[PDB]
Amino acid sequence: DTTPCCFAYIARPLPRAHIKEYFYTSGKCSNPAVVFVTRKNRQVCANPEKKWVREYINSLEMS
Amino acid sequence: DTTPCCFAYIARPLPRAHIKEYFYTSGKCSNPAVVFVTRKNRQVCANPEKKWVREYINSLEM
Amino acid sequence: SDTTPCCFAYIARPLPRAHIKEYFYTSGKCSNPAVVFVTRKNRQVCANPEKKWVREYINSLEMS
Amino acid sequence: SDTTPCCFAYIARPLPRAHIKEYFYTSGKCSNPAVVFVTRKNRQVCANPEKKWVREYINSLEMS
Amino acid sequence: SDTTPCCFAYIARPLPRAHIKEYFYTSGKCSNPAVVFVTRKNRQVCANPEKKWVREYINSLEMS
Amino acid sequence: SDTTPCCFAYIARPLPRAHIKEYFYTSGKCSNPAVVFVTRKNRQVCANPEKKWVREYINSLEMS
Amino acid sequence: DTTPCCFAYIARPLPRAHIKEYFYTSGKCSNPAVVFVTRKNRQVCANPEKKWVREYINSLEM
Amino acid sequence: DTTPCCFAYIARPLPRAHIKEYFYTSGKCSNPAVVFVTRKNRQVCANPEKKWVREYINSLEM
Amino acid sequence: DTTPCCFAYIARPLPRAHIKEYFYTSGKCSNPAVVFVTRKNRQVCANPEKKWVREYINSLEMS
Amino acid sequence: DTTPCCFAYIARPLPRAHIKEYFYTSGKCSNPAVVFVTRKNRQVCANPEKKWVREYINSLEM
Amino acid sequence: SDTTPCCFAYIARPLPRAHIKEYFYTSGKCSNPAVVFVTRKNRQVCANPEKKWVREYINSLEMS
Amino acid sequence: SDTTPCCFAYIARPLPRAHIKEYFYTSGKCSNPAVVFVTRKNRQVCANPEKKWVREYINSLEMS
Amino acid sequence: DTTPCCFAYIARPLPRAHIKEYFYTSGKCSNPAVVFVTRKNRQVCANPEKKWVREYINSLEMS
Amino acid sequence: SDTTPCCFAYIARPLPRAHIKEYFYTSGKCSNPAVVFVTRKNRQVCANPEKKWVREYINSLEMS
Amino acid sequence: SDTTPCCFAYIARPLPRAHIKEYFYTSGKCSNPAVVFVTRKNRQVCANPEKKWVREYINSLEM
Amino acid sequence: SDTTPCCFAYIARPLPRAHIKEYFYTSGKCSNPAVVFVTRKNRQVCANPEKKWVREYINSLEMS
Amino acid sequence: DTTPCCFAYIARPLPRAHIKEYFYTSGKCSNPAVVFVTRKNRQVCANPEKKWVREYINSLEM
Amino acid sequence: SDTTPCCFAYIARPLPRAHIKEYFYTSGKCSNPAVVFVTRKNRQVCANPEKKWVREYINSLEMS
Amino acid sequence: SDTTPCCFAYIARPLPRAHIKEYFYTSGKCSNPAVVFVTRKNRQVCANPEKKWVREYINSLEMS
Amino acid sequence: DTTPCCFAYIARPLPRAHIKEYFYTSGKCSNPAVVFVTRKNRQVCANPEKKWVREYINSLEM
Repeated sequence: DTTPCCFAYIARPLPRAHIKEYFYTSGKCSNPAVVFVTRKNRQVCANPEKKWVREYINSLEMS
Repeated sequence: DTTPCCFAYIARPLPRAHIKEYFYTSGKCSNPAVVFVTRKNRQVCANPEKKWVREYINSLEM
Repeated sequence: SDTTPCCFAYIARPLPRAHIKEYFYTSGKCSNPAVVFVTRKNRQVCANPEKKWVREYINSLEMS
Repeated sequence: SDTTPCCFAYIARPLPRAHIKEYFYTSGKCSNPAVVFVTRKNRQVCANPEKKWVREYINSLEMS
Repeated sequence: SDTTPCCFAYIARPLPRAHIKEYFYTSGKCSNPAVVFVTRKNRQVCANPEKKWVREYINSLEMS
Repeated sequence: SDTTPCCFAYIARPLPRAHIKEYFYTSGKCSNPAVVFVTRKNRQVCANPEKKWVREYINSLEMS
Repeated sequence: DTTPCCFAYIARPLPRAHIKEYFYTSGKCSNPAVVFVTRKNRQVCANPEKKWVREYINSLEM
Repeated sequence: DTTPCCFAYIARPLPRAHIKEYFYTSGKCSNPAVVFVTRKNRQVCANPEKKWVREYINSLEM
Repeated sequence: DTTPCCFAYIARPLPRAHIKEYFYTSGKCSNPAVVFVTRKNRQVCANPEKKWVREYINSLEMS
Repeated sequence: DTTPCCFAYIARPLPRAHIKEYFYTSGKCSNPAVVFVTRKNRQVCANPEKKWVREYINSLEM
Repeated sequence: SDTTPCCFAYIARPLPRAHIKEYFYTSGKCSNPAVVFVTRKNRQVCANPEKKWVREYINSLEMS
Repeated sequence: SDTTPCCFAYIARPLPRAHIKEYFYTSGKCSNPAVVFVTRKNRQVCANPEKKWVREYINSLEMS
Repeated sequence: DTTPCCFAYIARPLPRAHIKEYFYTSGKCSNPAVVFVTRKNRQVCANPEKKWVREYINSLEMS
Repeated sequence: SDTTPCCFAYIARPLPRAHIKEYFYTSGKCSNPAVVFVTRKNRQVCANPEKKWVREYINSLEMS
Repeated sequence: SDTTPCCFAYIARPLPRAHIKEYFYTSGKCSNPAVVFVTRKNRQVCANPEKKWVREYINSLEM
Repeated sequence: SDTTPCCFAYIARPLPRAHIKEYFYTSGKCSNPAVVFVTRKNRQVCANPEKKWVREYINSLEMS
Repeated sequence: DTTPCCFAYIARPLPRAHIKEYFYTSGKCSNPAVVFVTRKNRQVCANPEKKWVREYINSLEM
Repeated sequence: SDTTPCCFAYIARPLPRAHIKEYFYTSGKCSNPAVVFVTRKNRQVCANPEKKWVREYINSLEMS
Repeated sequence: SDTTPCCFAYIARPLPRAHIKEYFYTSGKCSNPAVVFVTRKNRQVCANPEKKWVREYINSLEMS
Repeated sequence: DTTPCCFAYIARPLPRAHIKEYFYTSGKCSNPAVVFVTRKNRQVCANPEKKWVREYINSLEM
């Protein structure tokens, strides 16, 4: 199939009450990034090295 | 095949009974914005930083 | 087209409903915010969002 | 062409339908709202929207 | 040219059709509603809408 | 120039066509409808519409 | 050549300082009228029955 | 033929250096008016009752 | 036919080498204006009260 | 019907072999601009203050 | 969705044409340009644009 | 349709000419000016104006 | 030379203060008529059979 | 000048051409149709339409 | 050498006598013999000698 | 003036032209065609057109 | 002085009640003729060879 | 009076000009062509046209 | 879930068609190209594209 | 059945506080790799030859 990637990152932090899923971009991707999924399946990318992203990652996985 | 964005924002808040879905503008464009799509598949963009836009964003998922 | 159409003039009498097929909004960078109706034979008509019949047509067209 | 045509004079007798090719509305910035018909040979004739024959022609022409 | 032509005199004998090139209506601001024919050599002639030959000429020129 | 020229007299002999430059009709308010031809040196000559030679000149001048 | 006639009468009285000459319509005309001609040799029609027209007629010949 | 008239009057007086000739509207039309013609044969309507129109007429005729 | 009018005035002066003819708006119009027509029959509106408009009027008709 | 306008100006000059016609935006417009139309009726906006637009204006009418 | 799909793996055997429904390109900003086919039941399979069989599909799908 | 499309990625390999149907430019408000080609079945592709390949296709297509 | 005639008659009688001279049409004419000339050399046709024309003729010829 | 001049007597010897300046016809109300020439010193001379030299003079004077 | 007046057209209505001042005959070399009357203000009128109305005026004027 | 002047006698000696101010022709109904000259003191004199000196006087007087 | 003569003879006989006197043309004349004078002293010429002239001559002299 | 004066005798001594008031010619039907002078007291005296004094008087009297 | 599944073992006996609901291809980065069927009970099973029965199932599933 | 493996390796080390279990790729695949599993069973691939992977492998098992 298709190996999706993302080359553009959103600027302001996304609301947490809407995030439904969390995963990583593939290793074959040019830029490593984080992909959030909304309650109604909207995907948006973000930069892993930034501070807000890691806190969202830990809060999603600690449940 | 093309990454749409918006560089002009609507002024008066759009009615809620018409909003069907919403998504975000691309990061590579100059201005980040929110795009709503109505029941008749007409797209209109708006500014995320204002209150009614965030209220519409929050209202759809619950 | 590098042109962003706009409208600076509002119609006076309400347009008949049996002809309206579509509707959309003017750009935000426009001088005057307005609503644009499109009839069954692709005729363009301008209207004022603040007026009552405009809200009635907007609500009636979207309830398909 | 940045010219806004308008109407200050209305026709008296209703024009036959076999000649009407298209119709549209005057601009909103116009002094008098009116309807403009265009014939098969692109001759324009003006008419008053408030009259019954004008709305009847609008409804009959816009459908099919 | 800000001049409003009108018609105050009607022809008596039916006009030959092979000469008519265009046709139009008088303005609404006119005293008497009338129809104006123009020949190939730009001669303007007035005509009576109520008569049969005028309506027949109008319909035959606008359909064929 | 608020005068309406007219014609009350008809010529007898047909005028040569190589001299005719233009032609038009008398006004409707006139007592006798007539045709007026104009020569190369802007001399006016009157003629009777009901006779055949007048229609012959009318038809011959209009096809150029 | 052509026998001019007149079927329309002017409404406002014409200024006297402009009138240069005058003549009458032909007898075969539908409506009898008076024809004045100004300094720029343009002819204008007038009604014989009114007083100002006959006074102008009398003033031009004297 | 066609009998021209005038049903709309201009507001600002037209410059004088352009007027070449002038004549009058027909009597049978609803509003009597004055018609000026410029050097490039453009026709413009005017009000006979106004002062500047009569002044232009007098300047052209004398 | 149709009785044209004009409700919008141009800002920058139009080049003179292209103007072919000129006329005035009708008296029945809401705002009196001047209309120029170019060599390719394009019509443009202008404000009579400005100096360049009347100067163009004088330059085209007095030649 | 609709009064088009322009809020964005093109950067690189358009090829002339494609230019078909040109006109101006309405006066009530937010930004005065020049509008070119190509051989297949593609609309392009342009900046009045630069010379290349004036060159196209001069070239199309001559 | 703010995700830009691309292709990092190419299929080897040419796909049958009777199943292909649409075709398009990967985005330019990804590292490797590729061709994307979509089957009638919306299964997407990637292919190499520089290959010979791909060009035949490229020309054949949109033309008639 | 209050959406302003743009393009931020350019294709690498030259496109076949027999498939291009129309062409236009990105808006001036765009971050990067680009040219947009459309295929026979409405597939959109981006390209860089400063290179020769874009002018070759643009000039050859407009010669119609 | 040219032999003038008169084929159309005026209806209302002309004031006498303007008439300076008068003569008759020739006998070979189609319609016999009277021709009045004003002080400013305006030519007018008249009807011999009516009373006002003969009265003016006699009043001018006896003055 | 409400007088209609006529001519009932025709000249015998042909008039010299070097003097003719203008020409016209008698009115239709005239008893006998004739041709009237006008010289440089505004002297009018009558002529017979049925004769050949008279017919030649009109054409020779009217063209160029 | 001088001018020889003649008459080739005869008037229809008899002229009133109160205006006639003098009368004479046309020359013998004339095409048509006629009588010429002259009014109080020197208007000349032609007449037919063989007709009845002329003879009474001729006889009455000389007496 | 219901009198038709004529001429039946022709002069013998050639007349000096320096006195003639105008000229015209005898009427057509006359027995003998002749030419009539008028002197500065308005005396009329007859002459024969068939001789050369009469045409010479006519041409020299009428061309300047 | 001047010697009057006659070159044209009248056709119809002149009425007798008006003739008052008569005399002859000079002998040096081209054609000898008779000249009658009316009661209002206007002269009219006549042909001597005709009978009515001889009748008037004899009737006046007897 | 239809009397034709003539001249059969010419004067011997030249006539003084200070008495001549008017001048004309004898008729063409006359046996001898002559010149006729008229005095201030309306007396006519005959003279020979062939002599110089007569023509000099002619020219001086007609333009003075 | 950035894991790329593969299969290195192919079934021997042809699988019943009435159970297959979907199908896809192995990734290009896979060591062995294969076809993957997915049953109604969400069991994934691989098969060899080179055999005929697999292509028959692919063709029958994508149309009907 | 299907034997999953890995053909792409992550670049930055993943935080350990989320990893709960781990396993190995099959030997028959082209690239041997280690697969980590998060607290909510999200799998991310990594390179066995690298130090951080072995550090997590040894630390979780003790």
